[PDB]
Amino acid sequence: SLEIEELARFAVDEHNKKENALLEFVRVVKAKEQHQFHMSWTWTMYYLTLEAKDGGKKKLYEAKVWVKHHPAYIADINFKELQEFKPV
Amino acid sequence: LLLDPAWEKQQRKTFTAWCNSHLRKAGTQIENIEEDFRNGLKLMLLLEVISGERLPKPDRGKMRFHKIANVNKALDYIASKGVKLVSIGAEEIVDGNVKMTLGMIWTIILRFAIQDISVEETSAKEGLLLWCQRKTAPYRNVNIQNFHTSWKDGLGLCALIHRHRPDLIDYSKLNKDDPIGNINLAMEIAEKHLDIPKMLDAEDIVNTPKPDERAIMTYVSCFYHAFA
Repeated sequence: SLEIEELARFAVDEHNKKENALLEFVRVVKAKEQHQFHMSWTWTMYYLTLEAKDGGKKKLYEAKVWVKHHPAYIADINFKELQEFKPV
Repeated sequence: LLLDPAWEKQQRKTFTAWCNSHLRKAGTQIENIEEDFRNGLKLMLLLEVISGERLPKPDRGKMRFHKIANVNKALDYIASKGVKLVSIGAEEIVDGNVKMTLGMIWTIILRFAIQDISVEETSAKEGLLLWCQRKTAPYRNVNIQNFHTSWKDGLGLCALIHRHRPDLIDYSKLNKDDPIGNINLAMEIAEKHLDIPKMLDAEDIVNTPKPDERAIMTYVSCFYHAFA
């Protein structure tokens, strides 16, 4: 949906910030989800295969995005972290 | 781990993270606190960042005597700020004495993050504890008596956040049953919204009967400075 796409866009923007890069998000190719449920925390680890332009050249990347929810956290929807971003 | 090594692990994690919370401002970091101050370079830089004062020129020479000269510049500077250095020598820091290195970093945290705290005419560690007690007084599921067991269930940290920034946290959703989750919540909120890096390992805090109080005071002092 919007959400898997939003996470892939987050991944590209976080990579661009971390690596001083100008990758342009094209699309999500595929997504795998792993879910955990602790007492209050619930976690999804997203394994995102995405296409992004590197100086106009379309390339494939795998991004690992960790999305953590707690019902007491009210400033944002959740906490999101880019863990890994690599060409594939 | 238990006792002294368990507290050493906690001090290594928290003191490294505290040092990094300052060194990032100067465009650098340490990784291994047992190694990364031995040459004195990042120790002198840490002191410049936290003091806003200029120290003598660091020596980038590779020999033990260059490194002893750098660490002596750091210790001379700390002594100049009214700190009575007991059982700390430059040679032992350069030679990688872990316990003395941690003791030196604690002396720096105490002098520059805690000593000048003044709350209701109460100074330093006792002023910080009084502040924590005042801020958390109305939270009946919190009882701040110390800088160790009182913080283990994460509610004290979450209450400090709610007390100042109720836009960030719905305290009503919390209870004592998930101490690891509660510490992680406080740390995630503080890192994202309060510019306080994560400095505790929640599992280590919860699983140690008495956590290290120097590490807890270090982290709690960051909340004091954020909210002061």
